[PDB]
Amino acid sequence: RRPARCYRYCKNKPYPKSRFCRGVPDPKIRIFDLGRKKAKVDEFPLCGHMVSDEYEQLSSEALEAARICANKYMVKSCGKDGFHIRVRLHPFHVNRINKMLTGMRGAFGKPQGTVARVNIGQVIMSIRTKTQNKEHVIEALRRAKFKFPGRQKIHISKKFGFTKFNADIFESMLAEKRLIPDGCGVKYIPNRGPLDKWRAIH
Amino acid sequence: AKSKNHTTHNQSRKWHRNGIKKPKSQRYESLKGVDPKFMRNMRFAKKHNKKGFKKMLANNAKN
Amino acid sequence: VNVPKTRRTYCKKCGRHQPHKVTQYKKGKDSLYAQGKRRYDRKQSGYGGQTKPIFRKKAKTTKKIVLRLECVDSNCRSKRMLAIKRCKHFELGGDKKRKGQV
Amino acid sequence: TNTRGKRRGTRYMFSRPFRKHGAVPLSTYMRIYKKGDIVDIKGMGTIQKGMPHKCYHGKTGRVYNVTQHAVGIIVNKQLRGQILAKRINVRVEHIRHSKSRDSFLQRVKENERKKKEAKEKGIWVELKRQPAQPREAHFVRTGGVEPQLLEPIPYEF
RNA sequence: GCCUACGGCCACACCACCCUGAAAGUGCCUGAUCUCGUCUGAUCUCAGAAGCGAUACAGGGUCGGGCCUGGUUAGUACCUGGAUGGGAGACCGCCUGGGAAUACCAGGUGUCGUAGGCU
RNA sequence: GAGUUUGACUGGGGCGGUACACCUGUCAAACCGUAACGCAGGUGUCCUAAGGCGAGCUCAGGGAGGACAGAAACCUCCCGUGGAGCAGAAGGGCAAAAGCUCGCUUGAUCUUGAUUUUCAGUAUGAAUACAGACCGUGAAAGCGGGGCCUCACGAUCCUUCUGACUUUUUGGGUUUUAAGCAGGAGGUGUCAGAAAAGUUACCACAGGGAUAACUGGCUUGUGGCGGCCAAGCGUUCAUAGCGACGUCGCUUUUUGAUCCUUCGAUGUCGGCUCUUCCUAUCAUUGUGAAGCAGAAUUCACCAAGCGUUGGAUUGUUCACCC
RNA sequence: GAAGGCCCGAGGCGGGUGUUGACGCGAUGUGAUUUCUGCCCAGUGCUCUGAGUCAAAGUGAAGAAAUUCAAUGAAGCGCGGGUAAACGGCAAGGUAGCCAAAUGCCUCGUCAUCUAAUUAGUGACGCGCAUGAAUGGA
RNA sequence: UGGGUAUAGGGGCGAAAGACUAAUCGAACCAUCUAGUAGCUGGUUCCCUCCGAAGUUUCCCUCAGGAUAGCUGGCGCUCGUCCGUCGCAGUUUUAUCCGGUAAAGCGAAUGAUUAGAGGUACCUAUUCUCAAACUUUAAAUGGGUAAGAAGCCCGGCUCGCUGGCUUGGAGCCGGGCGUGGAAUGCGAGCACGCCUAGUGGGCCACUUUUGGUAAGCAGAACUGGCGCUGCGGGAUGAACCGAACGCCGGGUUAAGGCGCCCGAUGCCGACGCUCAUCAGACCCCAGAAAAGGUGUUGGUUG
Ligand SMILES: [Mg+2]
Ligand SMILES: [Mg+2]
Ligand SMILES: [Mg+2]
Ligand SMILES: [Mg+2]
Ligand SMILES: [Mg+2]
Ligand SMILES: [Mg+2]
Ligand SMILES: [Mg+2]
Ligand SMILES: [Mg+2]
Ligand SMILES: [Mg+2]
Ligand SMILES: [Mg+2]
Ligand SMILES: [Mg+2]
Ligand SMILES: [Mg+2]
Ligand SMILES: [Mg+2]
Ligand SMILES: [Mg+2]
Ligand SMILES: [Mg+2]
Ligand SMILES: [Mg+2]
Ligand SMILES: [Mg+2]
Ligand SMILES: [Mg+2]
Ligand SMILES: [Mg+2]
Ligand SMILES: [Mg+2]
Ligand SMILES: [Mg+2]
Ligand SMILES: [Mg+2]
Ligand SMILES: [Mg+2]
Ligand SMILES: [Mg+2]
Ligand SMILES: [Mg+2]
Ligand SMILES: [Mg+2]
Ligand SMILES: [Mg+2]
Ligand SMILES: [Mg+2]
Ligand SMILES: [Mg+2]
Ligand SMILES: [Mg+2]
Ligand SMILES: [Mg+2]
Ligand SMILES: [Mg+2]
Ligand SMILES: [Mg+2]
Ligand SMILES: [Mg+2]
Ligand SMILES: [Mg+2]
Ligand SMILES: [Mg+2]
Ligand SMILES: [Mg+2]
Ligand SMILES: [Mg+2]
Ligand SMILES: [Zn+2]
Repeated sequence: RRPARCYRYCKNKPYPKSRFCRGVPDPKIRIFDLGRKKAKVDEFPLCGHMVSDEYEQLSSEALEAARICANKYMVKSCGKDGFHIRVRLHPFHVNRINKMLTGMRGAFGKPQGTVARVNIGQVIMSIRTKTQNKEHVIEALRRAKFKFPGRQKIHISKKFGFTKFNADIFESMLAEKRLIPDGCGVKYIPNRGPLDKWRAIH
Repeated sequence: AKSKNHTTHNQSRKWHRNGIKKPKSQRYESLKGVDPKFMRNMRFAKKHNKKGFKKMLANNAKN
Repeated sequence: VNVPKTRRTYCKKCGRHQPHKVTQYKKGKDSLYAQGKRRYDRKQSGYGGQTKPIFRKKAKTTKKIVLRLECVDSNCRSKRMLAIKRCKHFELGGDKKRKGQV
Repeated sequence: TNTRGKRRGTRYMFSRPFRKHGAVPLSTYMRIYKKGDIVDIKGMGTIQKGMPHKCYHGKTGRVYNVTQHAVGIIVNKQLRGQILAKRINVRVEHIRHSKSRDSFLQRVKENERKKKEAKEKGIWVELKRQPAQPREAHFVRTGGVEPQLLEPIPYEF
């Protein structure tokens, strides 16, 4: 295919696979969660993200290659069931390609591939694991940067795993029955529902 | 031998060259498109308006 | 398109609604002594060939159906052309449509 | 090139608001529109009859003709360099009374009342509206407590 | 305090469930001779007043759903105008002004007019 | 044999397509407007009701049920904001409606003018709101002069039909005929509306770099060339030599795209001849590295000083072989 | 077969072939000899027959007449037959032959030969892009 | 092969090449019709003063062209022309409407989409990522109207329309009331009168934006600019920055500069950074990336 230099910038409007854009091939990346996904929230407290710094288009080919490069290092350094990689960029923007060139007469091209439009400060790939595996996530996410264009920086989030709550408050909300784990994440329990649900918790 | 299709580039300058002019507001605007039944009775109100000219002079004297 | 053979429409000579017998309008043979026909024949006489254009690029696949109304009153018997929209199939007798059938 | 349809591009313009569908409320038909009053124009998709064109949506004009459940409006329409007084006929479901005109007629009723009440008292009151003037001088008490010191916060991720 | 008939605004009025309801009213309820209408007096129209508050209806309740209002998100995102600003670029900062919306949190939950009527 | 014709748009032209008359969504950057051979579609119809009015009724789907009967037949109940339907494309609108069903109907009729939209604010087409008749419907208020709204269509001339009248038919009169007035239709889809097959290298003229083929210029998809990351190959050992999945560049010795220069002309392929230049070095000079024992070879560095041949076939550059 | 074929010509008892007469004149195709010359008459064209369309004139009918209507109704067309050494094709499905050809796109086909080396040449092979029999084959 | 004869222009003649027919032949030559026509090239003659464009709309067998609207000029004319009042505006303010773009949302509808959990393949509660032809929400900028005498107030009249009833409605008459009823600037009006040339090939830039890998590419919105325009600056150059122009003197600046070319730091300028065996040297703008360095200098967390 063409090099990623041709479809790196978000130059057109988002062109998703819809009833009007038919004939789109299947994306290269199909699995977004790797490792031990069916793990409790207390299993993997630490989480690290691959935050982007460019407003560009990451190809599904680069999303799959960076997924394998990060998985092959977490398996070799943290075991096959000691992490959970979640790719947080689904390729929805379809790329078009013109015919193998009467030159520009009817130049609207046919679908070529799919990219994921990333924003400045948006997470690309997230890895949660034990706290002592902090340096392994930084290196696993660093090796996957070379499989991506542009500039990305590795950030260790203050949240507890893949949840949206800080690690400092997570322990307190668990004791107060405000957070209950449901598989990979937790459910926020407000005080604004029927009281029967409150009796079931306690 | 293609050419340009549509352009409104220099048209705002041409429009404001002499200024966008609104029609001069005239008292007693034109009564075109009004209800014909309404126009019939309004013509009869003005046709027989002089019939009460004597009562108008009498009532003005009371003031 | 199906229209009945009897209408109760306004009769212009009677000045009121009257029962009318609805038919279809036919052109009729052209008079050999019409003014435009008399000068067309004189212009075509002699040498020179065809003098008037001959239309070739026909595009219409239908025609406006013209209904020849006629008041059934024996005293009036006035006709009036009533044209309807274009249609491929047009029937005057026909029969009323039924909703629940097979 | 685009199509010249009458309702081309009116997907959201003539559509009804969210949870505002259904029959038209009755007070819309109970409002009196005399000749010469300033009314707004806003097409309503519930009633397709007497619907104003997409150019007059959001426009404003005065009423010159009044018929059964329909009025005539003299709307200004700038085409190129000639603002044109358009005499359009729209039904009452697409018009509302301009509150700007009613707010001015209330200022006249008060202006005529103030200058009449001031003449009976001999005082002179003002009627002309004045823009927001620069704030006059004033004292600001600290209340004993010092002002809260602010400073830029450090950058976090 | 409450109930009718007609309403205006059209969820703060809706929905689920639970509790309670004087008096009148409303409804249920009782019949099919006439009016009228159905396959069938269930509905509809008509005739009536033995029975009760079951339901409808009204009021109240629910750490109720929704809805409504406000806070928060947030001067965040976005944006007018400006620069011989930065950067290879992608884009970003500043100047001048304008300024959001979810999640989250809190509060509220019909109201008004006309006429007649009950405590 | 004579005369004439052999549309236009067009990333040259032709072929294809119709972007040529119209409609929906979007493009379009929150009034309207806004282009491309932009995107996704529709149109030359259909309807005596699928028009008009009134009345009753409520849909899609789901749950629970009920002989045959089942995942789908029909009957019943409950839930059901429309998730159905409304002739068609799409959008909008729509629930005791605009849907479904039923019974009465022909406002899809006869007229004058005004207005809206495309607009030059011309015409047509299609719409809006009245008024004067004559009707339909409902108990009535009302509603209706076509389709819920946005598309579904046609000048002059000519023919034909209908209607009207102190209308003409020429010195008068009568009857035929012809003409006229007014309103329809017969159609121009290149859809504001000529009557229209080619070919030309035997070609001609007016021109055009508004416009193609040859160079140059921008661009580098493609071609060529070179990095980065390290799965893996290298018996073992990621990097001696390699480099998958990815990714970043460079070059103008490929081709394409574009049409800026030249059509009152820049001679256009190859070969021959001849000079100079570039290095992304094949050989020679000086080195580093090895999966360098020697020999041979491979990788890399300083480096274009010097050299890179003779022939068969092919016009060929390009290949192939001696 | 001359009252003709062919052709000239504005025109005639015009003129050419023709001072001619089928062993002649006129119009075409193929192209010495040798050797063969296949199939298709549907299409187009030519030609040959006697059972719907069919002008003017003429006849009949209606009408004051103009006019209208009707019957009759030439050639030609249509229908039918023949014809391909007619155009052509292979309605018939390329026969005999020939060939990578002056004809083969793929292609510098494959094989042999020719040279140290051959996109050339020759001899062969032929589902031959798209050979082929008087559009003549060998 | 000479001579004598025959055939003449849409004709002749041709063992056929469209050959030949007086250096002329895919239709000779001569004169006339004829100054044939040309939406196509070329050219179009003295000075000065003043004003000054358009490459866009609609229609056209149009797309190298016209018609039409716009922009232009001329000719005026109706008034105003101290305050005051009419009237005017590519602008604010106030008041009140309009919209569905950015952003946002999809634990909300439609559509797309990831992973577990709970109850019994579904079902409930969560979770990841999105829309241009999706949307509950929703700006900024932007569009419309209004901000008085053509009004207000009091008292009557006309009507054949309207009707339980002067009941509406509209028109008319008399009288009374400037504090002209936002800021600012400004002379307006005559369908911006009447006639009207040129133009109807544009091009470029900020932002927005479509096709395209991209383009000194193609196609739009808005404003400015170039074309029609010289001047200072960017060495240089139609568009960039500054600023637009009668002929001069003095002064002061803009953008940009001040080692020398080259006017200006020939300041005892300030603080740091940087050594490059391809150093670097400033809008448009005229060569760099990913990735590296125990070169050097800062900072951050351990
Ligand atoms: Mg043009
Ligand atoms: Mg076009
Ligand atoms: Mg004749
Ligand atoms: Mg469209
Ligand atoms: Mg609640
Ligand atoms: Mg809120
Ligand atoms: Mg000719
Ligand atoms: Mg053309
Ligand atoms: Mg718009
Ligand atoms: Mg009427
Ligand atoms: Mg050019
Ligand atoms: Mg490449
Ligand atoms: Mg690779
Ligand atoms: Mg080198
Ligand atoms: Mg040689
Ligand atoms: Mg032959
Ligand atoms: Mg035959
Ligand atoms: Mg054979
Ligand atoms: Mg040789
Ligand atoms: Mg051979
Ligand atoms: Mg034969
Ligand atoms: Mg001789
Ligand atoms: Mg002659
Ligand atoms: Mg020739
Ligand atoms: Mg001057
Ligand atoms: Mg211009
Ligand atoms: Mg020219
Ligand atoms: Mg002009
Ligand atoms: Mg013109
Ligand atoms: Mg021109
Ligand atoms: Mg451009
Ligand atoms: Mg161009
Ligand atoms: Mg020019
Ligand atoms: Mg100028
Ligand atoms: Mg420069
Ligand atoms: Mg000076
Ligand atoms: Mg200088
Ligand atoms: Mg390296
Ligand atoms: Zn009659």
